[PDB]
Formats: sequence, structure tokens, C-alpha cells
Amino acid sequence: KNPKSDKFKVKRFHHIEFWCGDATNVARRFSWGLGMRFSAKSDLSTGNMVHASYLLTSGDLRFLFTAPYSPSLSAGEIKPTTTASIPSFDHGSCRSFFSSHGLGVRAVAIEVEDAESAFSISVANGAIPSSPPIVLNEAVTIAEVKLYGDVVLRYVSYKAEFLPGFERVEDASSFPLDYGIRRLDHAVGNVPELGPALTYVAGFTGFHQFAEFSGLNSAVLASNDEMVLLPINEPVHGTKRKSQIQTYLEHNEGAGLQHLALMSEDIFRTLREMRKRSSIGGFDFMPSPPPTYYQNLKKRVGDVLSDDQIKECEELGILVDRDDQGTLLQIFTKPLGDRPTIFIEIIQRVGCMMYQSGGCGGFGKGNFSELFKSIEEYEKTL
Amino acid sequence: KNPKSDKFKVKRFHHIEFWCGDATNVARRFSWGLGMRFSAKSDLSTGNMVHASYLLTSGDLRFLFTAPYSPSLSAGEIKPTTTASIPSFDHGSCRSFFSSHGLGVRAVAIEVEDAESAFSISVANGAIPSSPPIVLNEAVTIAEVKLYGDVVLRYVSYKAEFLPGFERVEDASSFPLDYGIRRLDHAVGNVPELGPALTYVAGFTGFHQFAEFSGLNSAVLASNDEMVLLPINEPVHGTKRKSQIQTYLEHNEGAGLQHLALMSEDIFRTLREMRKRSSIGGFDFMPSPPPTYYQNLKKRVGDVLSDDQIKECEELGILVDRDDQGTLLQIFTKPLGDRPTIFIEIIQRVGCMMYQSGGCGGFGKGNFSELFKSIEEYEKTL
Ligand SMILES: Cc1ccccc1-n1c(=O)c2c(C)c(C(=O)c3c(C)nn(C)c3O)ccc2n(C)c1=O
Ligand SMILES: Cc1ccccc1-n1c(=O)c2c(C)c(C(=O)c3c(C)nn(C)c3O)ccc2n(C)c1=O
Ligand SMILES: [Co+2]
Ligand SMILES: [Co+2]
Repeated sequence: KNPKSDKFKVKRFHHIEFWCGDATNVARRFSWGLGMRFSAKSDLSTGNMVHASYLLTSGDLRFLFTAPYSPSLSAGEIKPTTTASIPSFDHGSCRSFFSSHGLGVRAVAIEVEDAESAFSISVANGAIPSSPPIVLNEAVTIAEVKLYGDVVLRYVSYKAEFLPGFERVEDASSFPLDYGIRRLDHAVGNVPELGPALTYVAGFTGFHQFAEFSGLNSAVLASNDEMVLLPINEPVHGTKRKSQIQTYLEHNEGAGLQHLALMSEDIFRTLREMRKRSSIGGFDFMPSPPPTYYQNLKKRVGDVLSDDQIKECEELGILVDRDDQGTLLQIFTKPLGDRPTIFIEIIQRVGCMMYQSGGCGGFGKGNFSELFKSIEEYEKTL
Repeated sequence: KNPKSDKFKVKRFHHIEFWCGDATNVARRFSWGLGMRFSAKSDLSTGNMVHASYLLTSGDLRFLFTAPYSPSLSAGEIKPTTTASIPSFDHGSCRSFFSSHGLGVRAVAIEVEDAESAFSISVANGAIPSSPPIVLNEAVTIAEVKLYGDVVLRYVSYKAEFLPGFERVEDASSFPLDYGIRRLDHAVGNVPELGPALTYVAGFTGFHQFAEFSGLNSAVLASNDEMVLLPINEPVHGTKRKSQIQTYLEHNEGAGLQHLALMSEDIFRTLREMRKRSSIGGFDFMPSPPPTYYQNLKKRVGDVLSDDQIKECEELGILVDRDDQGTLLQIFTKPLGDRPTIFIEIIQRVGCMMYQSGGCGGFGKGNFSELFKSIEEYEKTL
């Protein structure tokens, strides 16, 4: 059931911003590892004396990487005179964020009809303000409220390219990399207590619980058309294997963004390209499930995937799960940086045509049982 | 003239350590951009709860990338019980270094006969102690003294692989990249005042001035066999073009390491490989000199380089300079990170055979006049 109770008009995910120590090196690593193009910048060369911000794009997916310059470069500025292109940026906040959490997501940005109204309505409905609505060049409005931990939900609205003050990147510096990633499917937070997290966010957005069908309890919040999907997890304590949600909280110094799920228009091509680059600057993937898992896929999705398409999942280490409505193909990277905290999921969904509905096939929770069973079965092959 | 006045026995450059916010992303970017292999690690997977350190190698060149974990992981430790593999590491120092300077070199490490003796003699001769000699697994001794700004000169000595507590990297994660870089040729510091810098370092090392033949004054300190080369620059104020040394000091928040010169056994192959990767995660190079500069190379080095080898310099943007003793081929990257501070020089020297003597061909200061003249000449072609 979908009560369509969004308290303001929400459009789509707009971008994800990472707070970095050095935005150049993270952005270049991510660009090569994920096949994302350099498309905009805001830095010293554009007159920004406060922060360096570099935007990567793949299809509709936008990754922003920001790091502070020396505060001495902007010591004469005040907010009315700032050269920052993102007026919510603060040297002290950014340094404290990164020292506390390491590399990670600071902002989950969604495009809304009216960022001022969304901010007002959100805070009137319990949201903790983080940055008030600011109108940029009478063209775009940005505002921020707290989501969980030190992560903010950023609202952006456009009267009618990324943000004012950003410059398009010269073609020579903009190699047209593309491994097939096209948009952000969902963004997942880890918290110590799921109940209060859910009630807070569902409180100020009006997002509703999206229906499903180890070591965690989880729930998914969704916008009216269920295109914005914000799952949240809490750990389950006492298990024989320590909860990965608890390990995240310990190494992250508390709540924060756990994984970003990126939709590919061709998950086979995406994984082939990403795996060729794993050991030459790109991203590593979690261990592949045992061949038993792939021997068990025929009985589960053999009506959706050919044996040749099932063989390709096996070569690439892809997992498969299924709802009553659609099928999901997914795989997880190892952590993106030093700490066992944030990682990336690559996904592709099949089914639920009308365009495709959001969350088609679920999020893969059925793979816990399938993996465990596959692992006992591989142990029995022995 | 070489008075061979080293106060302790110095062998070779051993490694360069960068202090990072995220060592994983910088190390992966550098590995792909420079063609360096992942060869050792010290991190959570090796029992280090304090810092993540990843070592890249190309030939004899060793780049170490280190970032701190959350202090909470090691809050119960004391120095006698530490899990850090580099006992000089300190969370607070590393965070303050990176927040102050951004990404840059913390340690210039040289292998010495006896790190305890080198540290003792250095401090007895004016060096500011940074970290006392520590013996690791009764196998290697490390000690550190201040070099300039927040950069330390690190001594390492071996009784008889990198450091104890580091683990060799699994072959699967160790792709054998190689673009021809083989060793560190020199490491250059920028300071506000050259005189006191030179006197301090020459004071405690016994390193002597190495003889030569805009916007800077410079001098080179060398070890007995002149294989360790530590140039230092200060700005020249008042020039019509602002000194790049002064720009460095402003953005770096003071003195620090300006450039690392990496010797290639085949600078043509190195530059071809690095330039193919500039826009797909690697390093960018400074603008190429005008074709006039290459039309002027025949008259200057036409006895050393074929016209086909001179054409290859032109395709790759390589600069050429010459001493009374040897010839130098060199090129400079754009800054390695967000700030216009540290950059890399790729070099190859020809001449001075006996093995090759250090500094063969100088350091390229003759290219200031050659570039300027070439630029006026290209303007005249018009
Ligand atoms: C626990 C663990 C330790 C080490 C290596 C992998 C894993 N591991 C996963 O991490 C995992 C994730 C993140 C999702 C996910 O993407 C998700 C969930 C669940 N709920 N929602 C809303 C999502 O988006 C779905 C299945 C997963 N399986 C089966 C699994 O084994
Ligand atoms: C100033 C500047 C602004 C923007 C773009 C490039 C440049 N630029 C250089 O940066 C430069 C360097 C660093 C060296 C060097 O490597 C060095 C020196 C000098 N002394 N020692 C001991 C060295 O090792 C040699 C020649 C150079 N030329 C000719 C030049 O134009
Ligand atoms: Co997911
Ligand atoms: Co040089």
C-alpha cells in the first residue's frame, strides 16, 4: 500500500556529495573505477577560495567531491561576500566530519519542486535544520536538514548547469568514460536504533514504508512515486557472526551512510568493466558466492535468465533475488576507502513495467538465506 | 668540489611518505597514474588499529600512503602496547598536518648505516628531534628529525620486507604495473628563507652544496656520493609574474616539500604511458613549450639526441637541459592534489658514466632562459 503522503513535491535523486580530504584524488579514483565523466568544477580556477568541488556524472548519477582549502585563502570573507559555490559549506564542519568519519557521504540531495517550501515544511514537521534555504543567482535554491548522524538531506529546486558558480569542464580534461551506470537507485543509512530514525525521517518527509517480500533490521522509506528510496538499518546484537551494522558504527564513529546502490542499464557490461580495473586503481568486489549459488539459480530465476545469462552472473559474481513483482541483479564492492564503512552496490532490475516502478524486485534480503544455504551446500560438495 | 663531509654514513633514498586523509584512494590513484605496484600494507587486516599504510613501488622508488583510523579503535593502547607499525605516527599530528597543508609529503626517508647514530649525531649538530630511534623487531631502526616546515627527514637502517608489521600484498591485489620509473632522483623543499634552511640542514647532515652550471633562489645539498640530493628554494619577490615559490607557501600554509623528481629508465615510455592516463584517473602535465623550443633543441643538444629523438620530446612535451658534464630530460606534472603545492618531475639523465654520477646534467635551471626565449620567438612567428 502507498498512501502517497509526501509533505512536499519530490522529484528525483539529484546528487550525492562526498566530503574528502583531497577531492582531486578521490574524484579521479572514482572516475576511473566507476566510469564517470568529469563534468563540472568549482575551485580556485573558478574563483572559489573556500572549497574544491568536482562533479562526476554517469547518465543521471551525479557524484560531487568536495574538500576545503586553507581557511587563510578566504579569511577576509563573510557569508554575504563568500566565494563558496555551496553556501552550506563550512571549513570546520568539513574537517570535523572527515576526521570523525573518514571518507563518506555528507549530503544525499534530492530535487524538489521548491527547496524553500520543502525546508519550511520539513522543519515544521520535526526536521533539524542544517542549512537554511539560499537562492543562488536567482536560479537555484538549496537547503539542508539533518538525515542521520552527520549526513544531511539536501533539497535543490530549479526555476527552469549543476549549480551557479560551477564551470563546465573542458573537453580535454573530460574523457567520455561510461561503464553503463545511469542513476542512483537507493541510499542506505546505518543507525544504532532503527525505530527513532524511521519515525524522525518519515515524520518530516511524509515518506512511507516500502514493503519487502542477518545481523540487521531494516526498513525502506519512499517518496510518492517510490523513485526516492531511503532504507535504514540497525544492528542485531548477540549473533554468532558480529553484525556488520555494528562494525560500521564502530569504525564510522556512529550513524552514517552505509551504501549507495547505482542502477546500470547493463549490469554485465558494468561489472566486466569495473572488474578489469579493480587492481589498477578501481574498486574491489566482495567474494563471489560458491558455484552452488549459481547451480541453485536455475530453479529460482530460470524463467527470467537464460543459462547463458546465469553463466554470466557466475563469471561476474552477481547475486540474484526476486520479489512477487520483479527480479533484481546486484553485487557489492569492498569498502570505498580505508575504513570498513561505506560501500557501493551495482544493481539492475527486471520486471514491473508500466517505465519501471521503483524498487522492482526489492533489495536482495532473500539473498541472506540463499547465500547461507548455498554455502552449506558447497561445504557438503567438499 | 666535494668535501665529502657527511657526519654519518648515508646510503640511498629509501621511501617518501604522504600523509593522507584516505590512504586507499590516494594510493590507488597514484598507482594507476604512475605505474607503481601495490607491494606492502599495514592496516586493520594486519592488526594495525592506528593507521592505514599502503606501499607502492616502481623499481627502487617507494611511495608510502598513510592515514589515521578513528582514535577510538586504539584508545586502550599506549606506546609500549601500540599496534602501529610506524611508531612515530600520531593521530593528532597527522590530522593537523593534513588540515594545515592538504595532501603532501610528511617524510623524506633515507637509508643509513645506523639510524640511532645518525639521529644522535644529527641532533648533536643542530637537528630538531621529531621521533627518537625505535628498534622494530630487533631488525630495523627508524628515527626522525625536522627537515623543513612539517616535513621530517627519516633515517632507516637494517641489520641485514619494507618494515616489520607490514605484510606483502597478495598477488591478486598486486597488478604488475610499470611505466619505467626506477628511483627518486631528488626531493625539493620550499621555504621562506633559503639561507637559514640551508645552514640548518647542511649543519646537521654534513651535506655539501652541489654545484650548478626565475622567481626563486635555490641551492642543492648532497650526500658524499651525491646520490641523496635535497634542493631547497626560496621565492624572489617583486617580479612581474608572482613567484610560484610564494604561491606554494601561501596555499601550503608555509614551508614544505615542493616536488619529487622520479628517474625513469625510459622517459619516452614513461611519458607515453602517463599521458594516456591523464584524463582517466592519472596525472596531468604542465603546458608543453612552444614548437620554437623544439626548433631550438637541434642547436643545443643535436649531438646528444637524434632529430627523431628530438621529435619524440616534442610529441611528449619533454624539456631538455645540459651541464658541462651531462644532459637532462625532464617534465613536470600539474599539482598532485587540490592545492597548487606539490608536483612531480619525471627525469632521465644521460652522461657522466664511470654507473652514473648523481645530478648528471643538473636540475634544468637553464630551461628558464630557454623557455622565455622560445616563447618570445613563438610570439614573433605569430
Ligand atoms: C551482511 C554482509 C556481510 C559481508 C558481505 C556481504 C553482506 N551482505 C550485504 O551487505 C547485503 C546488502 C547490503 C543488501 C542491500 O543492498 C539491502 C538490504 C539488506 N536492505 N536494503 C534496503 C538494501 O538495499 C542485500 C543483501 C546482502 N547480502 C545477502 C549480504 O550477504
Ligand atoms: C617556475 C614555473 C611556473 C609554472 C610552470 C613551470 C615552472 N618551471 C619549474 O617549475 C621548473 C623546476 C621545478 C625545475 C626543477 O626541477 C629544479 C630547479 C629550478 N632547481 N632544482 C634543484 C630543481 O630540481 C627546473 C626548471 C623549471 N622551469 C624551467 C619552469 O619553467
Ligand atoms: Co541495497
Ligand atoms: Co627538479
